[PDB]
Amino acid sequence: ARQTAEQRQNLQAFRDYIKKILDPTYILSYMSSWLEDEEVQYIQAEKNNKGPMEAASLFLQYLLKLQSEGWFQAFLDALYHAGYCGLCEAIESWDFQKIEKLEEHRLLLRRLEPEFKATVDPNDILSELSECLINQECEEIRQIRDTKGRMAGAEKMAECLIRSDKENWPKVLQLALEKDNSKFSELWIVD
Amino acid sequence: SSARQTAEQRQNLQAFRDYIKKILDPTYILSYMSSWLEDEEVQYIQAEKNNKGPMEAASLFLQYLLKLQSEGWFQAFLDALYHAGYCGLCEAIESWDFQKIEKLEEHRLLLRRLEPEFKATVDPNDILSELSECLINQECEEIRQIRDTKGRMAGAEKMAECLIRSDKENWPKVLQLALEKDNSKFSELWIV
Amino acid sequence: RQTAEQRQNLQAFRDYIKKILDPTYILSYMSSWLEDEEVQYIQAEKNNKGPMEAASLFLQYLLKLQSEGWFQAFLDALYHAGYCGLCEAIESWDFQKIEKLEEHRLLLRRLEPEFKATVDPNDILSELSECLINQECEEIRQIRDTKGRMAGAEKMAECLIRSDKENWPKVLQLALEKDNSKFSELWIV
Amino acid sequence: SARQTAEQRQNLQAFRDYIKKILDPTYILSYMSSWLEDEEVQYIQAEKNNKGPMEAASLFLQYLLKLQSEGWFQAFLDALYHAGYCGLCEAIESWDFQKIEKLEEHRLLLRRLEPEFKATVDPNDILSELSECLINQECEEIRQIRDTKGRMAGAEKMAECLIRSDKENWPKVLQLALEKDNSKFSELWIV
Ligand SMILES: [Cl-]
Ligand SMILES: [Cl-]
Ligand SMILES: [Cl-]
Repeated sequence: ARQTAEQRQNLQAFRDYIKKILDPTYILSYMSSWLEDEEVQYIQAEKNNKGPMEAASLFLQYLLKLQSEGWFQAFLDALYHAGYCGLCEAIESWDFQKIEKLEEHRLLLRRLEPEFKATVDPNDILSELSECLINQECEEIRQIRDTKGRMAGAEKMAECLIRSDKENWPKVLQLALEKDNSKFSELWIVD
Repeated sequence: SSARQTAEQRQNLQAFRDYIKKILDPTYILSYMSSWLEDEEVQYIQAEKNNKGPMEAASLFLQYLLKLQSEGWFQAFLDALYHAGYCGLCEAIESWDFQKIEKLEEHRLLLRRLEPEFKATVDPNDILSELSECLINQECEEIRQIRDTKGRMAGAEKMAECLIRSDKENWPKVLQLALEKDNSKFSELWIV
Repeated sequence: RQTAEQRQNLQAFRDYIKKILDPTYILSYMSSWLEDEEVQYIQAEKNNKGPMEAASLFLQYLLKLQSEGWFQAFLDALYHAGYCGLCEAIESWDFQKIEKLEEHRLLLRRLEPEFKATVDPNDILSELSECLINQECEEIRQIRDTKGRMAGAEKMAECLIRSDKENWPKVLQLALEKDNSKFSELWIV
Repeated sequence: SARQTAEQRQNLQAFRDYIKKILDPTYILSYMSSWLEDEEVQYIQAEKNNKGPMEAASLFLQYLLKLQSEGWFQAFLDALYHAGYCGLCEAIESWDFQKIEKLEEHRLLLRRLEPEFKATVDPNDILSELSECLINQECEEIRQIRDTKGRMAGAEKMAECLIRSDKENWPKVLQLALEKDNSKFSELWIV
């Protein structure tokens, strides 16, 4: 049970990468047997009241105090089956290089988000990008597009890509933008 | 509501505290809370629901309820539960018999564990109408709002969480029947 | 004086009101009595939780007002929005006509699946318009025209269940019979 | 310089009530996401969804008044302008809200007439004539509501956006559009 101590120290070290990717509300269905119903609802309420990142921070607070045998592997499995293969792979090997290399394109898309909202319609490329987002994120993007309009939906799409753990989502996005012939492709340089 | 009757009413509430806090959202009996509780205590209970969730709000509501002394607080509580829709929970408290609510535990755990498969194969728009009498009236309304603002998986998860907290003795069977009408991949996983 | 008495009756009957009233339909009449934040909080509650939770929040605010004439503004707003039945009940504090509808609220709740399968709102919406708020009829038509018959049929069923019109069950029977629909055989009043 | 920061904070605090009646911060967050913490950005978005624009703007100002990085104020002005808040930008930049105060009379009149507006105006008829007075994303949300919930729902959303418009002449543009459509509401809206 020194492995656990080493596992706890590393999570705190990499909490800034984790909270930038993980929306814990998406992996609570795979971890419900490890958390109290009250803890599940507190994490869910924190997401609705403050956002994904603070919800992830609270989820880690609970995660770092668990003691049952195998709590860490349960987290890895929950991440994987929810769709966080990239984040799961990074945590399992404590190597965030593939996620660090994405920082440049996280900064670029966030800086260019106004042009993104002005020139991209999520209804045109969401299917091509469904391998870079959690299935529920794609569902929320379509509902927002259907209730609030194109610009509102495009912003949700941009925010979801920024938190994607797929090492090549910038290239996936470039290909989708070119297939639809979008003014934004001229602003998106991958290779 | 003498001294020997409050003690029995208090003893009964604590005896079933885990059954109550797993079913009751005190936000739904707010007209009872405001006429029997201090206004400040009501707002703390409301803050607890918004900030922590229904279960923590129910736990806090019970703390206040167990300290009341006013005449008729217990029977008023039962009356509130019934008119809110908590017929099963109200019927259980009056007769100290939670057998019908205990038989549901088997299906509460099953749906909780199978929640990923539920969200993946079920659309509340297909079964919400069939399941209305198993949920509180406000729960049906929030399920549709979530379904329309966040999508199918989000609405399905809220529905599953509301079924888990249902006190209707036969909601597992009603759910199975609705699932069969649509011929859904989840029916093979839901045995009653 | 009468404010204090009117305040006490609202709390007594709040649960009947929030079963009928969607405050989103009377906020255009009441914005001068509520802070802008309170108006928008009620609107967000409607979008996030539904009419009933929005009505509960509106009543909490309404029960703390003190300005002169807030109650009379509420009655008039109910009328101009279309809540004639609910307005008539509040003026006399007699909810017998709305209580008597509970039997048919439960029946239409039971039969909503059969309703969605056999009823087209485009056929009876006009006959039932005086049982619904005008804005509800518009949303039923938008749903019917964008999402299909069942979606509009479900929206209609949910709106009738919340109707304060004392004779909407009989109006529904007659309209369904006028069109000769398979659901009329299950709807007898 | 700290002097300019200090003076800019006092003036923002001085006008916080004019700002929070016009500014929906969700519309200028894409231009300022680089100046706020990810947590602060998402909390502002949750506040909009949970409480509305005014509470979101009030929360946004609390964060704005604690910034210290070089150029945060000019970034705020740039975000406002390019989002479409030219009038509010002109008012904040020059500390003159005369044009926005002069609108108070017509904000009150339209709000009072909101029932008559919803009953006689269809956004499909005047939205194009009025798009100059509204944020581009507001026009998209008006059409989505108009197309999913109907005319009265869209008409009320339209009035709410006009009420928060920072264009000094939106009352006159509305009158002209209502006359072009020959609308029952024109008899109630002059000047
Ligand atoms: Cl209430
Ligand atoms: Cl536009
Ligand atoms: Cl002009």
